[PDB]
Amino acid sequence: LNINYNCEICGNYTYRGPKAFQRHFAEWRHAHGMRCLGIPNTAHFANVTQIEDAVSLWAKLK
Amino acid sequence: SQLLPLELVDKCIGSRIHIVMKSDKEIVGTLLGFDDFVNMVLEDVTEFEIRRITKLDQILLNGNNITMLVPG
Amino acid sequence: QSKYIGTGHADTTKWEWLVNQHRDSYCSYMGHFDLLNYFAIAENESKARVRFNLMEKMLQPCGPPA
Amino acid sequence: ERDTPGHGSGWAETPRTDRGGDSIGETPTERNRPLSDEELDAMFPEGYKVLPPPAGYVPIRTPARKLTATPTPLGGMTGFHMQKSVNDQPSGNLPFLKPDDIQYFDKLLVDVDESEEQKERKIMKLLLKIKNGTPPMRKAALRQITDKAREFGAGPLFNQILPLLMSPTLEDQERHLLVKVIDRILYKLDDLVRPYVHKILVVIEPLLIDEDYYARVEGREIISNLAKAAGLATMISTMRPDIDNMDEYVRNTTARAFAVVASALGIPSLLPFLKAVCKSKKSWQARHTGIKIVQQIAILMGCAILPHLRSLVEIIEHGLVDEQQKVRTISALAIAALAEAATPYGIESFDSVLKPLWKGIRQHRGKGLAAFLKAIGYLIPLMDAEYANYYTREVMLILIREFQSPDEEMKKIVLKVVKQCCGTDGVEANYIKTEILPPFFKHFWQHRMALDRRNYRQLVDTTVELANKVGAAEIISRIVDDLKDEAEQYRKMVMETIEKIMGNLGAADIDHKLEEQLIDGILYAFQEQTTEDSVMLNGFGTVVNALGKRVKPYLPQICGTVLWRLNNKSAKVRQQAADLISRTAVVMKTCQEEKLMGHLGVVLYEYLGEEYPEVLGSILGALKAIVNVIGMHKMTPPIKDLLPRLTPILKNRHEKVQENCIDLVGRIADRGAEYVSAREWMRICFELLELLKAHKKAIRRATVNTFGYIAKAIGPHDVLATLLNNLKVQERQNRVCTTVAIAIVAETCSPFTVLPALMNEYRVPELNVQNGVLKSLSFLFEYIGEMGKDYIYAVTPLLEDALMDRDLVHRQTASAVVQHMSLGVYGFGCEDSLNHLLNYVWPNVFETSPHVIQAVMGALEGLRVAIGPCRMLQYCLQGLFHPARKVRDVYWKIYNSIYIGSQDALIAHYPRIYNDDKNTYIRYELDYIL
Amino acid sequence: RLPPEVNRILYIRNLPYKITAEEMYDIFGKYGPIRQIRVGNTPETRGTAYVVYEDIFDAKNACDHLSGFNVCNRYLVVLYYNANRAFQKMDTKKKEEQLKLLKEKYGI
Amino acid sequence: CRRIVPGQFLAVDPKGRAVMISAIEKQKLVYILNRDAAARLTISSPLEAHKANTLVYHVVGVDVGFENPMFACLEMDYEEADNDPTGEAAANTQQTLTFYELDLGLNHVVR
Amino acid sequence: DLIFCRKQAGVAIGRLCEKCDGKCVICDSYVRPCTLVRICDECNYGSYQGRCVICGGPGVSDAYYCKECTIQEKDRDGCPKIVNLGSSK
RNA sequence: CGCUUCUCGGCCAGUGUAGUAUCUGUUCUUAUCAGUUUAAUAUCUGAU
Repeated sequence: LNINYNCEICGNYTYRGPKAFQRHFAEWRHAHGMRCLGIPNTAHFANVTQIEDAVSLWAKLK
Repeated sequence: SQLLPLELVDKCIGSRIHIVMKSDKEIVGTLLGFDDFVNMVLEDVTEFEIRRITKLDQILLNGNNITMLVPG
Repeated sequence: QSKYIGTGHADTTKWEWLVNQHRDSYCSYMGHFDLLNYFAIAENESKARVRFNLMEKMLQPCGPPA
Repeated sequence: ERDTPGHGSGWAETPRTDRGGDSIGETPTERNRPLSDEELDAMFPEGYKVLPPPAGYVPIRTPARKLTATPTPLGGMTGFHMQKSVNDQPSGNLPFLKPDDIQYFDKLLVDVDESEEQKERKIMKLLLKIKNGTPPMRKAALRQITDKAREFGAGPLFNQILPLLMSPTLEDQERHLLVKVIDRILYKLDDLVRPYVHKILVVIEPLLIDEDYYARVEGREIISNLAKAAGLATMISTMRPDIDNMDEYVRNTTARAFAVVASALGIPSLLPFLKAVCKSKKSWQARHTGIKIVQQIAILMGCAILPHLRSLVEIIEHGLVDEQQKVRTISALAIAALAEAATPYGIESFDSVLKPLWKGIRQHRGKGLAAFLKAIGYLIPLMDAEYANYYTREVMLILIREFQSPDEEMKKIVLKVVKQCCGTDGVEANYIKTEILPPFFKHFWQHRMALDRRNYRQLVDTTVELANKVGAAEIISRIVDDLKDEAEQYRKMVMETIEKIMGNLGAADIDHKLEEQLIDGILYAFQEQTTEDSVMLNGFGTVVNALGKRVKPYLPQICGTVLWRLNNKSAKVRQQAADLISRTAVVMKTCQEEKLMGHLGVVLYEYLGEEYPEVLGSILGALKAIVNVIGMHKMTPPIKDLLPRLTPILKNRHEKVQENCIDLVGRIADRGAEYVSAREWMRICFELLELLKAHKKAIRRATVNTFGYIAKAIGPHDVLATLLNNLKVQERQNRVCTTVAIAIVAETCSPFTVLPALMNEYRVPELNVQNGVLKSLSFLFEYIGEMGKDYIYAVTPLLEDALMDRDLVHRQTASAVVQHMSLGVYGFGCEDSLNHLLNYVWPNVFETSPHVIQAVMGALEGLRVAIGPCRMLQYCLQGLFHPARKVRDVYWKIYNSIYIGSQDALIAHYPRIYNDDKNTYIRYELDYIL
Repeated sequence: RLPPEVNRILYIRNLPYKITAEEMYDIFGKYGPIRQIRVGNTPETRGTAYVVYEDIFDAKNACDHLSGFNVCNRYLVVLYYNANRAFQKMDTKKKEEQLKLLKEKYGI
Repeated sequence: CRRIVPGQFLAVDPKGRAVMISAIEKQKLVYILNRDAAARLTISSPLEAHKANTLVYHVVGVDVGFENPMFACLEMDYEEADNDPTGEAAANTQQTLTFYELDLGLNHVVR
Repeated sequence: DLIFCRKQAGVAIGRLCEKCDGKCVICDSYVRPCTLVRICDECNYGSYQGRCVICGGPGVSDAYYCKECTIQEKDRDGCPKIVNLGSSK
């Protein structure tokens, strides 16, 4: 923990730990960004960072 | 612990053996079998005076005149 | 399981589960000859116009997602 | 960094150009290559000072060489003098440190805490507990690392393995294990491994191209696991530069890599890449590779290549015409492999390939030539025997002229070809008989060949197929005379060949005189056997069982040898002759040579006192097969004599005995079984009981089935009462087989008898025997099926008790009982109870304990078919949406299992559901009322 | 006539933490010219050192006689150093200048 | 009656060579036929057309005398129709006629 | 490391070796053979002609399914030709 | 080998792969708020 990190899809947000990121992924706001973005929730998109790549991934989904 | 001689003959069965008469004669062939009197069955036996004959088949060798048995 | 449709998981939305069972209702109705004929009798159409209608309602039922 | 990487390559070869040219003009005029302090800060890790002792010190150093010759020749010698110590150096480990390994584990020569990363490295020496130590250490440590996957992260790990998976002195066992760690952590890390991927393959790829069969298959396994694990574009962007890498080795292997990654991610993903490569115009070396890739794809993906076949080929054609040779060579070679996965398919996809090929065939000298054959040959099966007809007729020539080469690559090829060319339906018999054979048997059948492995096989095959056509006596006639050629492997070869042939074609063709030459042969071989090998033995057996009553005049000579051999020659060869009887039993029978059956019966009977296991085994075997021909009541050692004579053997410890014995005892206690007074049996019982210590399955297998046979002979109560006592100390499921007795027994008289004994015996306070009785019911219902419609009631309350806790195991095993019952009863109408039980089952749903869970899944699946869904689904509604995760996890897993089967049924059983604003969840249909 | 694994480097251990480059350079100095040396100066690597010569066969003569050799009250672990491994802390870059240089003077 | 398992629609060639079979959704398989050595009917091994999330209205044998055979899968995708929160893709999708093509020599089946 | 291929179910009869010989494949069991095994020649081909559907030896017999797996209808899923972690072939 | 004596008897610490269960020892019920997280807690992450 207390190590510099950033999530791109969430407000270019900063995270201080790598364990923290998994928790952020199973999260209210993270899923709100996905689902409201048009990228549906749960477990295929877990490894997301940037908004762009998961868009082509979701085109691969549907 | 003692090694019995008949046991020594028993294990040389199916091997090559030299049989040395009390005379100047000798036979080498495969030891097929023996009895308590040490009569002896040889197979394809060379007969020597110390080469007389090449035997083909089975020889009963009378234990009577046998002096020495030699495995190999 | 996944490539077998109708699979759920614990993230399953209300909407999806129900649309599933709609569709399956349908491939049954196309299936079971009688049941079909039942519908036909009630609301007067062809057998066909029935099946056709159904195969329209397939993707829709309940209307758009949320 | 990638662009950087390749930059470093073009570097490397630019360098080799500079040097090689420097000795090109220097020759017109390695590891020892001198070094730079940047290069010197490149090797040793972090954390070391360079020194100076002195410019006078380092001056003597500078003086060293010049004074290494100089003071190499000068004065010295060394003199010892005759005349509170300390400092015990700390070395070794729980699994201990070999001397060499110090270099790795050195930091376990320090003893400290309070250093943080370095506490993770210094904690990752858990490895050493992987690499060396005790098996249990290896185990536990191994998991401890697995769950520590996510945590330490790859980087530290592979930093700390790859040295070891590179260890100049690493052990094979150590290799394989450290692979195990690489897989296992690679079940976890996914996105993670990216920066490491090449930094993995470099170790692994050598392993993939592996002499050991199990080595390879591991390798492939993990290269998939990586490649799929990482991303495609990862794999590619990684692995270009190894294509043009100077060393042919790294290319070669690099291919087989791409083969694997392609099996992972599918061809069509990867095609445009390949197809790019084979059109690379910089240099060929690539293309040599890219083509190779096509091949190893071929080999691996095999029968499944089929769909993109056309595309693949559409790559590879542009090779065949190339200016460089190899590229031709390898290319064609691939076409071959393709077709060999193509089999009789996709012919015209290869189509545009041929017309060069045929022409190419003409003009060649050399390895390439025969390669093109390797292809064409694998083609022909794919053509139309009119078109194939023509083209065939052209080849069989060049084939002819080419038998004779010294090349072995060749002889393999031309060989396999003939299999196909003259391996055809649309080719004419005589023609082979004339042109080919006499060469064939001439140049090929020679002692060069058979000593080698492959050639041995490939040969046998080929000759066989020439039989399948030109007939039998033709071949066999020519190779009979060689059973009496001395050297073994050769003989072995002719022998097996024949064996097959009279396998396929049948004996019926063979003449007479030739036949005398057979049996005279097949003895003469059989009489001299270096080892005992299945080959000559089987080969014989087939010989006889084919000849049938043509064989009969020959027995006395056989059984004569059979005995003579049988005796002496000291015991090693004995078991062989024994088997020989085993297989020829049937022939000694139907022809009705009974004096023979007197002979065998009784004289075998004597050996059963033989002390060597490996004889006595084969001995019994012979007895068994002797029984299967002559019935009981005609047995010349009439059973009364025999069966006890066996009885004491059962101690024998050694394997082959226990096998053939229990087998025998079984046959006889099944069939005759009256011959022997009861008392004897019950001795047999109390002797069987500990055959259940068998490490092996098959023993216990037939063991049980016997236990049944006698249980029939006597009657049940005792034999279960006796089984009730047995298997007390069986370890971890070893006793179960006893339970299996309780089962089979419980059939073989009306189980309807036995229960009360059993049920009552669940009273006993001793826990593990309790659960034992539960399984007893399990296998019990599995074996009874329909009949359960009765005793169900009996068990149900008991299932209630056991199913209620004492401990898991109760619930596990019991639940299994519910399963097999629930299937067996199906649809006779006893549901009600089963509903009742469903309750006491149900709560068990939740647990992590893998056996308990996959048990329960067993239960509810079966119960579904018994109760029907609708009831089930009425346990599974509430669960779906329950707020918590835990529950939803499961109730979903259940509802799936309900769902896949009987999806067709459900429709009825979704309840009504009220429609909201944006949607309609009410299915209006069903309420249409006429 | 040599095993391939051994290399111009030797790992060298069982050292005191007082001990002198003077001692070191001298002793090791026998077999041949020193490419150079390193000494672990760090919390862990205090106690060990690396040694590298202008030739391997130098070092061969070394691990030969110096095997288990004594200093003070201690027998020095004398080993042929492994390689590859963790170095890539550096990078291979810095061809360009040099290989242009051979490109230049000799013209070759 | 399933949603995904064939037997619903059934089609077969003029020349009888091969026969295609299909569920309503997702699965279309094909069995090839040739009379045996003695001209008694031997059945091939199956094949697969799989295409995800595709509704098959109706299928019909096609006519090509002695060719690689064709079939007509009347289809529609609903996948557009799900991922359209609005309800536009509800309309403005058209059912897609596709001819699949058996191919013997290659022995797979290609859109 | 060891799991099904589940490629499509062809007409090719299954093939089992000495070892595997009794076993109803998925229920692991000897009980009540009734019905018969089919796998894809993709799974079953060539060197796999009469190969074990488990261990990689020559098939001496033909796996029969249990009845248990029958009424639970599993025999009709993808071809049970077990693929190990390494390439099958 | 035969005879005699005595004693006894029979008949009318293996191994391998995967996985769970259960004791004991050691640390915490202890200041606020902000995020991650959970069915809710808990737990984890920052500063006074």
